Amino acid sequence: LSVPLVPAASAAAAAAAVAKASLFGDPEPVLDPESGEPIDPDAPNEFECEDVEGDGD
Amino acid sequence: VQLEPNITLVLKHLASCGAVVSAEQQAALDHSIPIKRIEAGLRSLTLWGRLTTLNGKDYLVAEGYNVASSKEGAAVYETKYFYSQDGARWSDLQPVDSETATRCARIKGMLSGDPAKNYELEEKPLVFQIPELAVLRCRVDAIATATSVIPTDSTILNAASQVVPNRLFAGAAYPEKLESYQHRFSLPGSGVTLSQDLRGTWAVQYDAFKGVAQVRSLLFPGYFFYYAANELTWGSLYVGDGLRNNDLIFML
Amino acid sequence: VQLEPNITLVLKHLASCGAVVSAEQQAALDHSIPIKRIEAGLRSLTLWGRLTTLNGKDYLVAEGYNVASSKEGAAVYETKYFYSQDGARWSDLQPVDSETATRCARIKGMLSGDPAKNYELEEKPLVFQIPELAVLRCRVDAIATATSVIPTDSTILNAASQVVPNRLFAGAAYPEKLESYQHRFSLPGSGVTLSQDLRGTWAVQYDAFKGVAQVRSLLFPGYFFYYAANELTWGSLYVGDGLRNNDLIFML
Amino acid sequence: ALEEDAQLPGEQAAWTPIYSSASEAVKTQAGGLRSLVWPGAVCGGRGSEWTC
Repeated sequence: LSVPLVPAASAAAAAAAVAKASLFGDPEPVLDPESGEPIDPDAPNEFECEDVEGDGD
Repeated sequence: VQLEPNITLVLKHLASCGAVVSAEQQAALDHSIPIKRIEAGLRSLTLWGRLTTLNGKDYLVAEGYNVASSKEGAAVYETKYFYSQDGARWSDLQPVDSETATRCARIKGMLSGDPAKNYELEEKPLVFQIPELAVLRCRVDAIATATSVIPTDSTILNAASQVVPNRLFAGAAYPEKLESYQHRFSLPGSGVTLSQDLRGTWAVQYDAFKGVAQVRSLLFPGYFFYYAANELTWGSLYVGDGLRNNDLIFML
Repeated sequence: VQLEPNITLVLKHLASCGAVVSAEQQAALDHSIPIKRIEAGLRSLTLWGRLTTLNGKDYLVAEGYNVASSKEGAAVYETKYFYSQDGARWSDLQPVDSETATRCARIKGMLSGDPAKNYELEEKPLVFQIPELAVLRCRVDAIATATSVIPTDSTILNAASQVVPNRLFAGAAYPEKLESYQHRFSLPGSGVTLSQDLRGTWAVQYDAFKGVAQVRSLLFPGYFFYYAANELTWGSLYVGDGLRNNDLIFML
Repeated sequence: ALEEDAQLPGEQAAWTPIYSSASEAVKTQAGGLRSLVWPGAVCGGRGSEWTC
């Protein structure tokens, strides 16, 4: 069998994987290419949730 | 190319499909499967599935065999089934006659969870009493003859005309198509795949980036099969009460 | 016969040896490894290990490669290393010069956990500043050239004189003996195994009933390797600060 | 308290932190300490549970 590393009909799955992996850790500070200064991060929303991890336990 | 499905990988890949087992039962299986496999003299023994019951003591069912042979155009596996309600001690799941097979096929609903219970049927008024383990064995037989999925050309015939793993198997060329998979009891090279099944009784979701295909049965909702193409592993599991979906024409 | 070690089976078999990862890091790895493997163009990429730090942000290290070739009597793997401190975003772990290799070899203690830190050394008084990632790369290189364990005859040479998986590998005949395992960089058929290593630097515990052998390095305490013989899988992991055990003669 | 232990060479504390998540914004995470003198000795608590 001889196939590529990853098919070309896989951009949707790759976008899904990138979105899922972006959940973990902190987001990296991105900068402005033309300017060279870091982009201001979004202020976080205030909310209340349960303990989803304990529920998983 | 794997030689036998691995319960750890199965439970890992099919957990998104809700096919899960308790933690205690997971540990208990990790100990109990080798013991029973050795003391029964079997070459292969795996977890087949888990049937839910009304009292909370679900039946774990394991399936084993020694060798598969080609007879009358079918790859026959002389399988033997065992059941358990804790994951530690396996008991036999004895075959059922053909006459009783019809009666247990007529019994519906979720099983009771009491291996000593027996249901009643009425005919022309002759009453039959069917043991619960009979109903269990027949539901397992129906689900098994319906699905039993493996990849295509993963097995091969040897000189003694026995079905053995094809250790030079390279993988399914198109993992998102039903042609890549087949029933276990189809002879190698026979060209019969899952695409010859009734159109609409199988669903396939393929994550082309990670290379993991999931094949779900819609005729028996609860049967899940997975195939990982970058590591060349695969395996299936049934989780549910064991009843067939007869309303399929109205649900598609 | 596996084609590549499976991180799930590795973490399952080597958990008794204390080689564990956080739960969040486990999920994050399950997502991040395929992404990096694809976007780097690599055929193989696995979790190599986890080095503990003083501030609690342990370094996860992953190792990948594309093809291994026989050069000058050694099976050379053109490996590439990546590091991470959360399991989600992998950065490069660049090689280090030979001159700096000695200096970083002189630096001891548990790493700081701050990739921007640099240690200081003094020589004839010329002071050098060695970045922490250099020390990390050097420790990984030392541990890798010391252990890199695979089973014996699990690889093979092909027509293009490249080292490829031996897909007809049947398993180690005597899994409890050090002759069954070898270094990765030893050519197939060269007869050099772990028994040619310094006697007393390896320990082997073999559970003959389940068929799982564990090979622990005593020279680099923290390197664990497992081999499951009924399913024919294997894999290794390093967990620890990365320092060699020099008092070994007094501890045996 | 573990804070008043024998420091290691270099004004280094003998117990080092371990966390459950890399982001300070997850709301229910564990905390703990790891021993430098005895590698392999860990204490840790999540919510109301804890163990050594």
